[PDB]
Amino acid sequence: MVKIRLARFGSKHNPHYRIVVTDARRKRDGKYIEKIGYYDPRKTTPDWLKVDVERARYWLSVGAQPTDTARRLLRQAGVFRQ
Amino acid sequence: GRYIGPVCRLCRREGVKLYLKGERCYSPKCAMERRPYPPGQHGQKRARRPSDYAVRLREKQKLRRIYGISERQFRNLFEEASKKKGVTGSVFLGLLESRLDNVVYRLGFAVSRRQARQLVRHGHITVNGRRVDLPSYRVRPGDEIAVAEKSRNLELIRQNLEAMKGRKVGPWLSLDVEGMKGKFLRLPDREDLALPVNEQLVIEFYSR
Amino acid sequence: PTINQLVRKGREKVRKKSKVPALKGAPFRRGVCTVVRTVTPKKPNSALRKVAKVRLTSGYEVTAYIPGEGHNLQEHSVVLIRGGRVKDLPGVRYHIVRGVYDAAGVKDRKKSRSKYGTKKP
Amino acid sequence: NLSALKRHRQSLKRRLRNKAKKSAIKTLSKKAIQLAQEGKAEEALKIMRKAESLIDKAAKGSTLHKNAAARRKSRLMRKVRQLLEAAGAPLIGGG
Amino acid sequence: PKKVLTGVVVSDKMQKTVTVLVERQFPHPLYGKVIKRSKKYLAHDPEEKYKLGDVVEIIESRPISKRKRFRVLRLVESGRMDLVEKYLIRRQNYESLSK
RNA sequence: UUGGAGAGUUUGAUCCUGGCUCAGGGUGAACGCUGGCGGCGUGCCUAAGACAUGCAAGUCGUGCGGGCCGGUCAGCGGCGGACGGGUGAGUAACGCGUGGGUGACCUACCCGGAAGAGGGGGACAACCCGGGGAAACUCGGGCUAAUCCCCCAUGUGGACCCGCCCCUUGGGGUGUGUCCAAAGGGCGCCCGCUUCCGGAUGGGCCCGCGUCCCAUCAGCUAGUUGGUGGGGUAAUGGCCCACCAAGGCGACGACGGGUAGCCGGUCUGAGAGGAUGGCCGGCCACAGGGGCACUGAGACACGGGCCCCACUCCUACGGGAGGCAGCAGUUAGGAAUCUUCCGCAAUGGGCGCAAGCCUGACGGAGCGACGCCGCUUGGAGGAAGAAGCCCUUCGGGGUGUAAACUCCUGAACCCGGGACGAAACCCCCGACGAGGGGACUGACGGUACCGGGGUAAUAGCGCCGGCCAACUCCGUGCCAGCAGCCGCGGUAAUACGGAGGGCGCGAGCGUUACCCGGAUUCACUGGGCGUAAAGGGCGUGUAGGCGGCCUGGGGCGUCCCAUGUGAAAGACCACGGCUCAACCGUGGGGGAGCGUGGGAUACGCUCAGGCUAGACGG
Ligand code: SF4
Ligand SMILES: [Mg+2]
Ligand SMILES: [Mg+2]
Ligand SMILES: [Mg+2]
Ligand SMILES: [Mg+2]
Ligand SMILES: [Mg+2]
Ligand SMILES: [Mg+2]
Ligand SMILES: [Mg+2]
Ligand SMILES: [Mg+2]
Ligand SMILES: [Mg+2]
Ligand SMILES: [Mg+2]
Ligand SMILES: [Mg+2]
Ligand SMILES: [Mg+2]
Ligand SMILES: [Mg+2]
Ligand SMILES: [Mg+2]
Ligand SMILES: [Mg+2]
Ligand SMILES: [Mg+2]
Ligand SMILES: [Mg+2]
Ligand SMILES: [Mg+2]
Ligand SMILES: [Mg+2]
Ligand SMILES: [Mg+2]
Ligand SMILES: [Mg+2]
Ligand SMILES: [Mg+2]
Ligand SMILES: [Mg+2]
Ligand SMILES: [Mg+2]
Ligand SMILES: [Mg+2]
Ligand SMILES: [Mg+2]
Ligand SMILES: [Mg+2]
Ligand SMILES: [Mg+2]
Ligand SMILES: [Mg+2]
Ligand SMILES: [Mg+2]
Ligand SMILES: [Mg+2]
Ligand SMILES: [Mg+2]
Ligand SMILES: [Mg+2]
Ligand SMILES: [Mg+2]
Ligand SMILES: [Mg+2]
Ligand SMILES: [Mg+2]
Ligand SMILES: [Mg+2]
Ligand SMILES: [Mg+2]
Ligand SMILES: [Mg+2]
Ligand SMILES: [Mg+2]
Ligand SMILES: [Mg+2]
Ligand SMILES: [Mg+2]
Ligand SMILES: [Mg+2]
Ligand SMILES: [Mg+2]
Ligand SMILES: [Mg+2]
Ligand SMILES: [Mg+2]
Ligand SMILES: [Mg+2]
Ligand SMILES: [Mg+2]
Ligand SMILES: [Mg+2]
Ligand SMILES: [Mg+2]
Ligand SMILES: [Mg+2]
Ligand SMILES: [Mg+2]
Ligand SMILES: [Mg+2]
Ligand SMILES: [Mg+2]
Ligand SMILES: [Mg+2]
Ligand SMILES: [Mg+2]
Ligand SMILES: [Mg+2]
Ligand SMILES: [Mg+2]
Ligand SMILES: [Mg+2]
Ligand SMILES: [Mg+2]
Ligand SMILES: [Mg+2]
Ligand SMILES: [Mg+2]
Ligand SMILES: [Mg+2]
Ligand SMILES: [Mg+2]
Ligand SMILES: [Mg+2]
Ligand SMILES: [Mg+2]
Ligand SMILES: [Mg+2]
Ligand SMILES: [Mg+2]
Ligand SMILES: [Mg+2]
Ligand SMILES: [Mg+2]
Ligand SMILES: [Mg+2]
Ligand SMILES: [Mg+2]
Ligand SMILES: [Mg+2]
Ligand SMILES: [Mg+2]
Ligand SMILES: [Mg+2]
Ligand SMILES: [Mg+2]
Ligand SMILES: [Mg+2]
Ligand SMILES: [Mg+2]
Ligand SMILES: [Mg+2]
Ligand SMILES: [Mg+2]
Ligand SMILES: [Mg+2]
Ligand SMILES: [Mg+2]
Ligand SMILES: [Mg+2]
Ligand SMILES: [Mg+2]
Ligand SMILES: [Mg+2]
Ligand SMILES: [Mg+2]
Ligand SMILES: [Mg+2]
Ligand SMILES: [Mg+2]
Ligand SMILES: [Mg+2]
Ligand SMILES: [Mg+2]
Ligand SMILES: [Mg+2]
Ligand SMILES: [Mg+2]
Ligand SMILES: [Mg+2]
Ligand SMILES: [Mg+2]
Ligand SMILES: [Mg+2]
Ligand SMILES: [Mg+2]
Ligand SMILES: [Mg+2]
Ligand SMILES: [Mg+2]
Ligand SMILES: [Mg+2]
Repeated sequence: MVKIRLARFGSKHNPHYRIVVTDARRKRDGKYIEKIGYYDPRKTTPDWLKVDVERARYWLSVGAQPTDTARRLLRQAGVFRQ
Repeated sequence: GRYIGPVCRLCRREGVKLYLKGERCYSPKCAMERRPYPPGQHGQKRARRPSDYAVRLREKQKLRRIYGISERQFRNLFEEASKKKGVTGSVFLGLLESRLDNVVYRLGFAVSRRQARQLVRHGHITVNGRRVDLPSYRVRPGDEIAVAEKSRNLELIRQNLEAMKGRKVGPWLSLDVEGMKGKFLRLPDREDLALPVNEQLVIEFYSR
Repeated sequence: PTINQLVRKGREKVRKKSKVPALKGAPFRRGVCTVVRTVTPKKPNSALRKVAKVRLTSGYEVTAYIPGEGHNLQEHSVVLIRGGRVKDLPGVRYHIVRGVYDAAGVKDRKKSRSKYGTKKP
Repeated sequence: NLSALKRHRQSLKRRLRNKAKKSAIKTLSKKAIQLAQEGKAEEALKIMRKAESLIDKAAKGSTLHKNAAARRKSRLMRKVRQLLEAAGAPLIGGG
Repeated sequence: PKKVLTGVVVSDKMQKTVTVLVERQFPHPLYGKVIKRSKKYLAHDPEEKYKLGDVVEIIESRPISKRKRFRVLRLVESGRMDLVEKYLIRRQNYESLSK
C-alpha cells in the first residue's frame, strides 16, 4: 500500500532524509510519488525539519500509512493536531 | 605539497624581486642586488629573443611563485574566477588575495608568506574566534583574523607586531596592534596591489 | 551540393582505422617469443635493429621492437607488447616493454628509467 | 530446506480442486447445449440452471475470475437461446 | 484525445477496409528544409461508403484486427483521382528499379 | 551576445591545393619508475566459463489439533516468498523515449460508505499400527481439529439472457426470469470474515512521432492481407482454429546481412555537432542451455515444480541430489579489478494485536594513489660566497643562502576527557483518540573531536634540435643507439650514452589504448568541381524538388498568448553544514519537444476569380 516514509540522501556519516509518499514495494532510495518534507537528524541547521501539512493531510485522508519515524515527525510538525 | 628548495634562484630566473624571504629581501645582501642574472652555467650569456609562449609562461610563473601555490590550485582558482561575473583578471587577483596565509602575511603577523603558512598550519591563527589551520581557507569581507589568545605571548609574534606598529596596512584591511587582531574589509582592488604582473598575459596563457 | 541533395543523400562520416589491430582493443598484450633476430632499416638509416617475433594471447603473431642497449630475450621468452611503430623498420608496429615478464630492464641506465624499466640506483 | 515445499504441496491440492470444478462446469455446459439442440426445452433449461449455479461458484474463490464466470454464463445462455429459437416453444427458467 | 488524420483512399480491394494515404510535413532536423512524407493506414469501413479518390478523415480506435487500428470518421471531399494517380505511378515505377 | 590562437613537413626560392603529424581535455583504465597522511567516491570492461565453504525469506500459539521436556519440534491453516538483490547474454523491437487512448481491462494489503455474518454436513495431515526402499523417500489400515472443504437459507447488493430508455464502440438506468455470500479469535470493545460502490496506488493492451551500418542485400509475404463464425483472455486483436475473398509490404529503402540493452545523462566542443551510456535514478530482458504449465491479486517464478540436453556428486547399479549473472570467496581466462569483515544502533521491507523475529537490502569497517579534494617533509637569519662536483679564455664562473651554523614552531608519537547521529514504537494519564509525563536502545567507536606534553620530521618523475620552457663537457663514430613528424648518428653530435647545469609538474611523473578538439579535412552554422581531386558523351523524359502579377476565403506550415507535461539526481544561480575544499542540504530559475484552448494572416500551402511581362500557337 501507499506509505509516507523517509528516503535517505546526503553522504556517508551525513544523513539527510526526505519525507516522501510512495508505493511500499519501491526501494527506499527509488522514485517516489511526491515529496512533502525533509529532515536532518543531526540538526545542524535552524530548520532541520519541514513538513507540507496540507499535502500530508491529503495523503493521510486517502489511505497512506506512515512509518513510526514518519508519524513522529508529522506529529512534531503538527499534522495530527486538532 | 609545496616548494621547499632554494628561493632566491626563483627571483633571479624571473628577473625581478619576489619578496619570498622577509627581512633579507630589503637588506643589501638580497641576491637580486648582487647577481641579477638567472642561475646556472649559462646565466651570464646574452639572452635570446623570448617567444610569445615563453613570455606568457614566465609571467604566469612569476604570479604563481609570488603566492607559493601549486599549479593545480592555481588553475582551479583561475577557472573559478573565469566562471564568476566580473572582470576575470580582477576577480582572480581578489581570489588569490583572500587566502588566509596571504591575509595574515599582509596583516603583519608574519614577515613572509612561507612563515604565514607555517603560522596558520600550526594552529596559531583564529578566524572569528574559532581556530583555523588551513592556509587555503578563503576569507570573506567582515571576517576577523587574529592570533590565538594563548599564542599572544609568543616571541616571533611579539616581534612581528612590534615591527608593524609603524607600518600601515592596505586600505582593504584594518589592524589593531594593541588588540593583536585584523579585519578584512573588502576585496582588494587591482590598483591596491603592487604586483609586477600583467594579468592579461596570464589569461591569454590559460586560453591556450 | 544543394539543400535538396543533402536531404536526399547527406554527408558521409569518416571512419578511422586502427594501427594496432593485434592488441584487440587492449592497451598491452602478453606474448611468447618465437624468433629473435636483427633486421636492417630502410634508407637512409643503417643499423642492426633488434626485433622479436611474438605470438600473442589475442591469436595474432606480430613483430615487436626491442628498445634499449642490450637485451636478454630469446626463444620462449614471455614478453609484454605495447603500441607504437618503428618508422624505419618495415612491418614493425609494436614495442616490447622492458622490465616486465622475461624482458629485463636496461642495465646501467641512468636517464629516463621509467622507460626501459630500470630501478633507481 | 525451505517453506517452498509446503507451498508446492498446497498448490497440488488446490490444482486438484480447481480441475474437478472446471471439468464439472465443462461437462454440464456441453450437456445443456446438446439437450437444447434436441429441443427438448424442458430439461435443457434445468441443466442450464445447474451449469449457471456451477459457474457462479466457485467464482467465489480462486477457481474462476468474476469476468470469466460472466463470459461463460453469457456464452452458454446465448447458445441455448439460439438453439431453442431454431427449435419451437420455450419452457420455465432462464429468461 | 484520439488522433485524427486526413487522407485519400488509394485502395478499396478488401471488404470493409480502405487504405488511406496520409501525408505530413516537417522541417529537416539538421538541414532545415521542409520535407513531405506519406504513410498508408488500413481503416475500418463497415458500410463500404467510401471509394477510390475519396478524401476522408480517420480516427484512432480500438483494434479491429491486425494492421487495423483506425476508423473512418467522415468524408471530406470526393473526386480526387489525381492523388491516387500519383500514388499508382510511383508504385508502378518500381518495376524498372530491379536488377 | 561571457564566446573561437595555431605549428612542423612537398621548392633553389614563391603562392596555392592537399595529406600526414603535434601541442588540449577525458577514462570503470592498464604498464614503468617512485611513494607520507586523511576525507569523499569508486573497483571482472575478458569466460552470460566452472564453482569448494558459510550466510542471502521467513513469520503468525490472539486460526487448529498434537508429540516431547512456560518452552521446543514438526504438521494442518493464513500472509509473505512476483518486493528487495544480481547481470547485459538476447533484442533494431511499440523494446525504449516522448505525448496520448482504453464505450476493450485487472488491481492482494491501505482508506471512505452501505449491508450482513442463520443452520446443517464432511474430509486430509499430524498421530497410532503394518509394509517397500541403500539412500532420497514412499505405500496401505484406522482416528481427529480449525479462520480447511461442502450444502441449505438470507440478498444490502451484484452476474447472465431477453426486452425498454437515455447515451453512443462493451457507458448508465429500468422490467420479468435464473444464479451467487460469509469464520472465528482475544481481553462491552479489539483483531478478524462476506457482498457491493467509491478512492488511492500498481499494472496489461493500443496509437502518433523519434530511434545504427551495408543497395556489391531489390524485391518480400500464404495465417500471409482482409472478412464471417467460434475458442481462449481481466481485456482488443490472426492471439489461435474452420470457412470465404486475393490481398498486405517496398527506392520516403521492404526483405536480407552485421552490430547493439534503451533513456535521464556523461565527455568533448565557441556554438552547431561528434562520441558515449561504467557508477547513480527509470524501463526492458535473463536466472546452467531449451520447452511447459500449476498455485496465486499478481509468475509461466534467481535461492518453487515438470520434462529433454551438457556438466558435477552419492551407489547396495534399481536409483537419487544440484545450479553464486545474491554477499564474501576459489579456480580459469585476462594488461586488469577487493574482505570467506562488523551490526540490525539508523532508514526501508515481510510476518505479528503486541512483545518480537527475519533482512549479505542497508548502515559501517578493511584492501587498491583507481579518481577528486585537503595536508606534511619546516620557518627566520646566515659568506662577494667553505668543501665536493662540473666548466674555464686559468683571471675565474656555477651549483648557492643552497649547505654548515644559531634561533623559532612543533606532523608523527604520549597522557586525560569524549561525541552527534536516538526518539519513537513501549508504559501512565487523557478515551489504547488529540494532548501531556517517564524509561530502554550505538556496529561505526574509545573513532572523529577537545585539552595538556612532544621530535626537524618521505621526494620523485618527465623533458632540455624545431614544434616547445630549458646547454655545456666527455665517450662513441651510419656502430651503439634515438624517433610523434621533420629527421639525428659515417672521428670536434645542444638530437645517441653519461656527467654538471637548466625547465615543467610534484605524492606523483611518464607511457600505451580509446573518444572529442585542433580538422572550415563531409563545410546546416561552414568547402568545392577551366588547368590542383571533381560536369554525366548528348538528347528526351518518369517520380521528385522548385516556380510570374492582382483580389477574396480557409488558417495546414509559420508566429504569438495561456495552460498541462517535460520525475529525482546531474548542469546553472543564491544561501547554508562539515575548521576549508572535495562532498552534501535548502530554495530559485531555466529547458528542446509534445497535448490542449485562444489569436494573427505578411510569407509558404490550398481553394476560387481575374492579368499578360514567362511559355506556347497563328
Ligand atoms: S633576498 Fe632578494 S632574491 Fe632572495 S628571495 Fe628575497 S627578494 Fe628574492
Ligand atoms: Mg544551386
Ligand atoms: Mg641517417
Ligand atoms: Mg628523465
Ligand atoms: Mg509456512
Ligand atoms: Mg468428461
Ligand atoms: Mg487467482
Ligand atoms: Mg479465470
Ligand atoms: Mg508519414
Ligand atoms: Mg503519419
Ligand atoms: Mg472485422
Ligand atoms: Mg540479381
Ligand atoms: Mg621533408
Ligand atoms: Mg599543412
Ligand atoms: Mg613537387
Ligand atoms: Mg624541402
Ligand atoms: Mg602504478
Ligand atoms: Mg603505509
Ligand atoms: Mg577510502
Ligand atoms: Mg560482465
Ligand atoms: Mg544473515
Ligand atoms: Mg528486483
Ligand atoms: Mg545486452
Ligand atoms: Mg550484447
Ligand atoms: Mg545481440
Ligand atoms: Mg537486423
Ligand atoms: Mg509510444
Ligand atoms: Mg509515455
Ligand atoms: Mg468425521
Ligand atoms: Mg512391524
Ligand atoms: Mg496415512
Ligand atoms: Mg484413509
Ligand atoms: Mg475459508
Ligand atoms: Mg446460496
Ligand atoms: Mg545510441
Ligand atoms: Mg487458419
Ligand atoms: Mg499470424
Ligand atoms: Mg493477417
Ligand atoms: Mg537529455
Ligand atoms: Mg560548454
Ligand atoms: Mg551545447
Ligand atoms: Mg546500459
Ligand atoms: Mg531489453
Ligand atoms: Mg538465458
Ligand atoms: Mg553460469
Ligand atoms: Mg496471494
Ligand atoms: Mg489462477
Ligand atoms: Mg519472468
Ligand atoms: Mg523456474
Ligand atoms: Mg522465488
Ligand atoms: Mg543462486
Ligand atoms: Mg508441469
Ligand atoms: Mg542431463
Ligand atoms: Mg537393492
Ligand atoms: Mg559473487
Ligand atoms: Mg554476468
Ligand atoms: Mg570467475
Ligand atoms: Mg594475463
Ligand atoms: Mg592467469
Ligand atoms: Mg581494469
Ligand atoms: Mg533494521
Ligand atoms: Mg524497523
Ligand atoms: Mg537467516
Ligand atoms: Mg570500505
Ligand atoms: Mg591531492
Ligand atoms: Mg632557510
Ligand atoms: Mg546518540
Ligand atoms: Mg584517548
Ligand atoms: Mg596540543
Ligand atoms: Mg626555446
Ligand atoms: Mg636522435
Ligand atoms: Mg631519450
Ligand atoms: Mg663528440
Ligand atoms: Mg629530444
Ligand atoms: Mg647528452
Ligand atoms: Mg578547447
Ligand atoms: Mg590545423
Ligand atoms: Mg568538423
Ligand atoms: Mg576549425
Ligand atoms: Mg555548405
Ligand atoms: Mg577544399
Ligand atoms: Mg578545375
Ligand atoms: Mg578554377
Ligand atoms: Mg593533369
Ligand atoms: Mg582533392
Ligand atoms: Mg583534373
Ligand atoms: Mg559535357
Ligand atoms: Mg570528364
Ligand atoms: Mg556525344
Ligand atoms: Mg523519363
Ligand atoms: Mg525535360
Ligand atoms: Mg536520362
Ligand atoms: Mg513534373
Ligand atoms: Mg496554423
Ligand atoms: Mg528536472
Ligand atoms: Mg561555509
Ligand atoms: Mg534543488
Ligand atoms: Mg492547440
Ligand atoms: Mg505563392
Ligand atoms: Mg489562377
